[PDB]
Amino acid sequence: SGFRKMAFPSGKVEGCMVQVTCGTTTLNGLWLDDVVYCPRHVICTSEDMLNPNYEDLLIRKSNHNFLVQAGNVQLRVIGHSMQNCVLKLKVDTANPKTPKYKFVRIQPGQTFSVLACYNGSPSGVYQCAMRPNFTIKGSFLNGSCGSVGFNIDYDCVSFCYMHHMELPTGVHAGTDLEGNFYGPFVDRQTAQAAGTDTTITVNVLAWLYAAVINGDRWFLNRFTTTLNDFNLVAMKYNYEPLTQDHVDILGPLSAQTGIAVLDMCASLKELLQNGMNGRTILGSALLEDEFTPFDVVRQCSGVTF
Amino acid sequence: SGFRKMAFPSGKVEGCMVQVTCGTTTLNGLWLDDVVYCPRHVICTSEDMLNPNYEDLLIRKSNHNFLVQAGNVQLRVIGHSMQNCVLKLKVDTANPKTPKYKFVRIQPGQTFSVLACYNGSPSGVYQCAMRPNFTIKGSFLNGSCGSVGFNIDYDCVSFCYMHHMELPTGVHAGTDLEGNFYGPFVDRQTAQAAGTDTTITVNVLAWLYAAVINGDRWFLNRFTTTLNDFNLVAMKYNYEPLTQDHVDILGPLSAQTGIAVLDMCASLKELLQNGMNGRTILGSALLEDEFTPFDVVRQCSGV
Ligand SMILES: O=C(c1ccccn1)c1ccc2ccccc2n1
Ligand SMILES: [Cl-]
Ligand code: NA
Ligand code: NA
Repeated sequence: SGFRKMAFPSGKVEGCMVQVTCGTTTLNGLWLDDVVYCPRHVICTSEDMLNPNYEDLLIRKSNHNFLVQAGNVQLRVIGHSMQNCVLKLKVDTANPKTPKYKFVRIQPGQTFSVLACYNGSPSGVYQCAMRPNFTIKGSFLNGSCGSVGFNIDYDCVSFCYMHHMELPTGVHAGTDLEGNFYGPFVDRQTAQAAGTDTTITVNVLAWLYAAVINGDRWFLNRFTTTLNDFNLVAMKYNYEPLTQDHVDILGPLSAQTGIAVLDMCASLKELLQNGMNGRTILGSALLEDEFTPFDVVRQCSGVTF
Repeated sequence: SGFRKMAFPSGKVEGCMVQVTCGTTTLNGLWLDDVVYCPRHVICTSEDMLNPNYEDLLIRKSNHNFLVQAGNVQLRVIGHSMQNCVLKLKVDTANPKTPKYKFVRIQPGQTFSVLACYNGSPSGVYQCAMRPNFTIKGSFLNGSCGSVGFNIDYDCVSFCYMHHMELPTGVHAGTDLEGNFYGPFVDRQTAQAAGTDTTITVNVLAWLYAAVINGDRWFLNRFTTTLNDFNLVAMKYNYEPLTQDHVDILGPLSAQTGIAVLDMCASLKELLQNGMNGRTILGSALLEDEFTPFDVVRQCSGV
């Protein structure tokens, strides 16, 4: 029993984190095969960052301007190039700890584990959802850039996130490992803001199913609803639309618990309109939306890596 | 900035997790140097659930009755002994991935990471706290016994928990790595129940300090309190007593934020009286008690 916000075991990724220094800036890099990946803004001074011309900044750099340390072992950089907002440093040694991995780009509402790193050293791991406004509600201090986000699927690590910056509201923004930002952001010191966020409806439903599996069922009711009726309510409450594919994805949990998605949607409708009335669900007084349906199945089944 | 329940990176512990089989029972072991540690109840049969005589059950076992598998490799068990409620299987290979480590017994309120494991392989990592009633609120399925809890400090893993059992309320009970249970529990299936659980007050206070550090001040007030008046009120909400040791521990965060410890105590008293009135603190609509003072300073300031 029990239900916790749970990250993937991070060992396969820890073996890949290195320290990258350029000039006065030190941040983290991801060492896979013979390439170290990191944010291209590593090459900027603070005044460069105001309006950077990255290709121009980069051509002046020599390989020896990139100091890469793996543990207390220096790595020799033998080439450098940029892909979108990610710098690729070719090194002379393949990482012997390179795991089976892919680069994947995730969709808003999907979750992943963040391995928060400083000076190349893994320091903490936690689970994040990609918000509908393409930010993540992370915990990152100065020096955390280049920390990465990932899932594990069988024995394959899927890297989906690299950390780049903090927005003025304290939420976080970055790229996939191919250097494409999640969200309408740019790697520049300039006024940027997250759009108004919304709640991940399919994830809330998944978490209600988690609650039921764990014995927490006071919110269940006799009613059901329609997708159209439910989505009208969800729109009212800044909840993402529930689509037919979401319903299909929850199918397993609907068959396992006896509560159909639209049956549970009627529970969620009533929670939105009437609140929780002093009660909690899995120890929370808020509706939790950072567990996907797969997260709930995986945790309530004990899948391993 | 930001504030999240964060776990230690699990790799140093993943490299120590093995599978231990005795008879039809399989659970997890911790392999450090040439010893595998696991719950002694791995030797129980279905007849031995209520009143096992572990000394009598163990003397009947041979080394080859213990099957220990590290990844794809079988380890040879060359000796075995019992320490309190933990079994120590000597093996013929030192684990080449053994980290710098120590065994530490923790006090209630302390936090640690759990690497939930099944069949010797890691499933996930999460953060939790030793409750005042010496249980933990874990996430554990059948087969998770022998999963461990730990902190990491620089490069050194401090093992503080190993999982033995789930109580009827769905909370979890276990031992330190010397095999001594946390709390009044025993590794028997006889009726056992945790004491009533209370909120870890010093940790709530630390978390309020974390909220101020991250820029939230809405819950502060102009009042202070004596320590005794604070405890008299807080106990009525099933909060643990706040001791002078706790006030001292909160000294650093008090200085950092400029809010005296008993001033923050008065803010907490008002929150208990008022609720949140639809607001949140660091993303929660409830007061959070599974961040220690040490945790808050680490998460907000780093090393
Ligand atoms: O919050 C932290 C944490 C991590 C694991 C378990 C509990 N808490 C944290 C945050 C930033 C850090 C930076 C450098 C070193 C350690 C750090 N730890
Ligand atoms: Cl302690
Ligand atoms: Na219903
Ligand atoms: Na293993």
